[PDB]
Amino acid sequence: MVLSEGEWQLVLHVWAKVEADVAGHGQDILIRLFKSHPETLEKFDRFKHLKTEAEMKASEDLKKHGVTILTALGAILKKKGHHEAELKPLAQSHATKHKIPIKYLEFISEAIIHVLHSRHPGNFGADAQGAMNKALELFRKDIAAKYKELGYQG
Ligand code: HEM
Repeated sequence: MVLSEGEWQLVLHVWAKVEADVAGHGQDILIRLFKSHPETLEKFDRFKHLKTEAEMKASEDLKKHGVTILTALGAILKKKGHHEAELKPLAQSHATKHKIPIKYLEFISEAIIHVLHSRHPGNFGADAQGAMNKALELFRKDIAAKYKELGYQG
């Protein structure tokens, strides 16, 4: 797939708002993912034990990881499709060490779109949400193609 420059602009225009508070967005997004799809929390051996949303909000580790994830995602979006080098080490650790199924990457994509919609309504209208969805589908499609080359699948 290929986004047009106008679609990338819509993605980078709402992303520049997220980057005013990376840690807060990371927290929101992971908590939304863990509430919606609690099975995903099991992949994290460091947080796995958190029982409630208050415990999650209070976990410094969870917040740090959210920052990790969003910074890596932001660097991929900024490439505007030319992200091959960034995806390699990412597809290798998620397919071989962590073992994150594409299904989960869809679940977090949904969590990202939910939070942007809540926090940025004026910059996340329908066309911008479509473009963000297209940029995350692109990301999942390229990662899934690397997963296959690396031997991971199902
Ligand atoms: C937008 C999607 C994602 C991005 C860009 C991303 C990025 C990262 C980054 C950069 C790291 C640290 C470097 C490395 O281990 O590769 C990481 C580690 C990790 N990621 Fe992902 N990730 C994403 C989605 C997920 C999802 C959906 C899950 C789980 C349901 C997950 C589980 C983890 C785990 C278990 C680790 C290691 C945590 C720890 O340090 O122990 N990732 N991810």
